[PDB]
Amino acid sequence: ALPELSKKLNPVLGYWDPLNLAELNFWGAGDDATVGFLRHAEIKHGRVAMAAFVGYCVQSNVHFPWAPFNSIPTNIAPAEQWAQLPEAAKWQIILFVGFLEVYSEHSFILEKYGQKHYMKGGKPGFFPDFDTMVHPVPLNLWDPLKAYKGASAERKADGLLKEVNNGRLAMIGIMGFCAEARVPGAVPALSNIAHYAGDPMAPFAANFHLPGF
Amino acid sequence: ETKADLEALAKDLNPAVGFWDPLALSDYSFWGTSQEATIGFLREAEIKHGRIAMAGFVGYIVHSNDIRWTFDKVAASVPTGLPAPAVWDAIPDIAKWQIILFVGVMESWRENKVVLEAEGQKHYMSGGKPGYFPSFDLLPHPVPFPLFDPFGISKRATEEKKAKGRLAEINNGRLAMIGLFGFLSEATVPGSVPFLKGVVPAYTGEVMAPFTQNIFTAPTAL
Amino acid sequence: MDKSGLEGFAKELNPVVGYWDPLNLSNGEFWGDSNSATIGFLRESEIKHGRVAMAGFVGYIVHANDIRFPWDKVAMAAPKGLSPQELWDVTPEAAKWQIILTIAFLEFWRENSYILSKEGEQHYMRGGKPGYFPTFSELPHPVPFNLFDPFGFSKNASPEKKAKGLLAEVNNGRLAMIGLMGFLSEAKVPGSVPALANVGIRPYAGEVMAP
Ligand SMILES: CC(=O)O[C@H]1CC(C)(C)C(=C=C/C(C)=C/C=C/C(C)=C/C=C/C=C(C)/C=C/C=C(\C)C(=O)C[C@@]23O[C@]2(C)C[C@@H](O)CC3(C)C)[C@](C)(O)C1
Ligand SMILES: CC(=O)O[C@H]1CC(C)(C)C(=C=C/C(C)=C/C=C/C(C)=C/C=C/C=C(C)/C=C/C=C(\C)C(=O)C[C@@]23O[C@]2(C)C[C@@H](O)CC3(C)C)[C@](C)(O)C1
Ligand SMILES: CC(=O)O[C@H]1CC(C)(C)C(=C=C/C(C)=C/C=C/C(C)=C/C=C/C=C(C)/C=C/C=C(\C)C(=O)C[C@@]23O[C@]2(C)C[C@@H](O)CC3(C)C)[C@](C)(O)C1
Ligand SMILES: CC(=O)O[C@H]1CC(C)(C)C(=C=C/C(C)=C/C=C/C(C)=C/C=C/C=C(C)/C=C/C=C(\C)C(=O)C[C@@]23O[C@]2(C)C[C@@H](O)CC3(C)C)[C@](C)(O)C1
Ligand SMILES: CC(=O)O[C@H]1CC(C)(C)C(=C=C/C(C)=C/C=C/C(C)=C/C=C/C=C(C)/C=C/C=C(\C)C(=O)C[C@@]23O[C@]2(C)C[C@@H](O)CC3(C)C)[C@](C)(O)C1
Ligand code: KC2
Ligand code: KC2
Ligand code: KC2
Repeated sequence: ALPELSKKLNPVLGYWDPLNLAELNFWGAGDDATVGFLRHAEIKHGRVAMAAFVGYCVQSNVHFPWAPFNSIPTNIAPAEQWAQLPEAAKWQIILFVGFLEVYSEHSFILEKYGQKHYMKGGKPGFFPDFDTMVHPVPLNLWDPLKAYKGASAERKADGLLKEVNNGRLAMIGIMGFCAEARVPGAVPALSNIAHYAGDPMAPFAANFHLPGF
Repeated sequence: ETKADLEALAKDLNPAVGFWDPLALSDYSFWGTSQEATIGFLREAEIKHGRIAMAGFVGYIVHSNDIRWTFDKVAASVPTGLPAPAVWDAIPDIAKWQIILFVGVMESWRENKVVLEAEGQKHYMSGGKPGYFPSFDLLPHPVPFPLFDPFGISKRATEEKKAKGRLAEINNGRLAMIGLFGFLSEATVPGSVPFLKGVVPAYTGEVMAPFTQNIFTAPTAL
Repeated sequence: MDKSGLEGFAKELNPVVGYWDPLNLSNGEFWGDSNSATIGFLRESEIKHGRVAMAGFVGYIVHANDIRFPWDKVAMAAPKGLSPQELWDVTPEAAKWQIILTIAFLEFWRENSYILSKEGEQHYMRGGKPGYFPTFSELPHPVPFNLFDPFGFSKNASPEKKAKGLLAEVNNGRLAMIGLMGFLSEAKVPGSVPALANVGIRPYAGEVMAP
């Protein structure tokens, strides 16, 4: 699937897996499971990177004028804003994304909607609607307003291709932002905004230090 | 009632708006009970809230303009000129607790299977009439009047007039739930209702706080 | 209206220009409706923008000339020599809300398919006449003077005259948006529109689209 998909994404280059990562048999789950996991990982990273790019650009200039967000400046690094955020807010955000992730991982639910797990014939990135949830669920994650629920089939794959490419571009973009943030001059022509000095992969560095470190 | 009955009711309340449930409470099965009973509970809730809100609108106008009873000591004890939300907070808590328990006795009377089936109706969730209130015929002790029409008026009303009146009840309730909350929101949040700026006296307390002293932590006794 | 009819209508609007659609918005499915629906929505949007822009051109002139009624207190009390935007911004907040809420009710009435179907029309996306504002027959209380043509000067007009009038509506509104936005631009960034520079478009120092 990866060869044909790569040619669809960029037919000139065709296929470039220089490290043969598809060939490597991840967790001994089979090459098909490697392909499924890798495609789902690329899509997950692309979605989160696209959102993180837009969110970084927004947070560098605007904050919500109600508390606790009104107290944060916008003239600092967005990573610094996250660092200042209260410990409870950090844990709650991470727990909410954990809910979305474990709901995506729940086999019974996406099986209800007619999908399998991403590494066994599951089309990568089919998030489920919150119908199996217990109490009222007014909206969903994908197509929350049900605007384009009746989309076109060929459009439903052209959009996947565009999503993959835009996700790749956003991966490199958000990481360029983080690079210039924690290392000034890391991305030339980007050294204009924010130079916080701390690890962005430390969700609770401001709160606590894990023992042993 | 069925969802078809709700659609008909909505199209009779407002032909243009029609059935306008965008959150699907009419479809969510409440407590696992059938749609015909969730519709009953939701419709009874709409009627009841509209009732209480219409009464609350008139009462808020009465309290803000200090039209008080002339021959009671509690009203005299409450200071004059207060905001209508504060005219509730300045009362002895024992009177609040008796207003609330009066509503409790009345809403225990209403939902009673025996009284309803003696008078002929059933519960609003059991296919009965939503927004009905049984009279005090099976009461332990005699009492002079019922709640709905303590006097005789509408004892000889046509079913057409009753249907028109129930439609007007639902519509006026929908409007009064918004008018009374406009009063409360302008009182506790100035410049929230744009048209009442400088009309509704301001207020600082919580209108969703019935008793001054917290009953769950430290009540007061008399 | 189908896209062939859209090309035809563009030709009637201007034989020379034709179907100038550089963004191809007509060939689309907004919110997943049909192409005919997208055409209906775009047509209603164009007609409504032209209508509001035509009224806004007249209103901007009328305000810039400080022409105010001889019976009102609010306008007569409001300061004179102001720009139209300053005049709107110093209008009372309640007055602004009544204006916007009546416009809201008119939009609701226009969109309401029950009323259009009672009058033998449909919603514009679902196949119908774009820009038709229904009468007020269905109102709870029987008002006089329906919105379009309250006194009834076009009741006996012919279909051909009406089609010509709709084409004129679209084109005149097309330049009306340009004119009103020229006034707003000249009150904002000076020298945006050269020609008005002599008349002295009353400068305004706020973002109009932020009530
Ligand atoms: C310095 C130098 O020399 O080089 C570089 C260095 C470096 C760091 C790489 C740089 C960078 C950063 C870059 C270029 C970053 C790019 C980021 C990128 C590419 C960000 C995409 C976001 C997309 C989103 C949020 C999509 C939402 C999409 C949504 C919400 C949808 O509605 C989905 C949708 O499918 C539906 C459901 C319906 C369909 O009808 C179609 C649509 C789409 C509507 C520099 C500085 O610029 C230059
Ligand atoms: C800002 C300021 O200063 O002032 C502002 C703020 C302030 C004071 C707050 C204001 C106010 C008043 C407001 C906003 C009041 C809000 C009141 C509100 C929102 C009251 C909910 C009651 C819910 C109940 C009883 C739930 C029962 C729940 C029960 C019994 C259930 O079983 C639930 C159920 O789900 C289960 C468990 C299973 C399902 O199968 C079935 C259902 C769904 C039934 C003002 C006027 O805006 C002014
Ligand atoms: C402003 C001012 O100062 O004005 C002045 C004006 C003026 C005229 C000078 C004055 C006066 C005189 C007035 C106003 C006199 C009023 C007299 C009045 C109103 C006298 C009622 C009697 C009722 C009785 C005995 C009840 C029996 C009750 C019995 C037998 C019952 O068991 C009743 C009951 O059986 C029912 C009905 C039905 C059952 O279900 C329930 C029960 C079993 C409980 C005042 C006071 O000075 C004030
Ligand atoms: C801000 C902006 O821009 O806008 C707005 C915002 C806001 C806040 C909404 C505004 C407001 C005010 C509003 C809309 C207020 C609405 C209030 C409302 C809707 C109040 C109904 C009471 C009904 C009662 C008490 C009925 C009793 C009826 C009873 C007890 C009956 O006897 C019924 C009856 O059937 C019987 C049993 C027998 C029959 O013979 C017939 C009759 C009728 C006798 C403003 C200020 O205007 C501006
Ligand atoms: C060739 C070229 O260059 O482009 C190509 C490509 C491109 C761009 C894709 C194309 C296009 C489309 C175009 C050009 C579209 C333009 C649309 C445009 C320009 C639309 C304006 C609407 C204005 C409204 C609704 C105003 C309301 C105004 C109102 C309600 C008011 O402000 C009222 C008021 O002011 C008064 C009257 C008096 C004051 O006291 C108070 C205020 C201020 C409140 C074309 C056609 O293919 C051509
Ligand atoms: C941060 C969130 C996020 C972003 C920024 C983002 C952007 C883009 C872009 C880029 C501009 C395009 C063009 C695009 C297109 C499509 N997205 Mg997508 N998307 C996000 C999230 C999700 C989720 C959760 C799902 C999803 C889906 C689809 C499908 C459906 C295909 C089908 O069902 O056939 C199509 C066509 C569903 C799916 O399964 O995709 C594999 C699904 O559940 N997306 N998506
Ligand atoms: C403070 C509360 C309150 C208010 C503000 C209020 C307002 C209005 C308005 C508004 C303009 C109209 C037009 C209206 C009309 C009718 N009301 Mg109503 N009403 C209140 C309370 C009660 C109670 C307790 C009952 C009741 C009823 C009826 C019936 C009988 C129908 C039937 O017998 O078929 C009709 C026609 C009885 C019932 O059974 O309603 C289903 C009943 O028990 N109402 N009611
Ligand atoms: C402020 C707003 C406004 C302006 C500035 C404006 C200007 C012009 C001009 C410019 C010189 C012309 C030439 C013109 C012509 C026609 N207008 Mg028009 N119009 C405005 C508003 C409305 C509304 C609300 C309606 C309407 C209509 C018609 C019909 C009827 C056709 C028919 O009955 O078949 C014709 C011929 C009605 C309709 O059906 O429009 C689809 C209708 O409801 N107009 N209109």
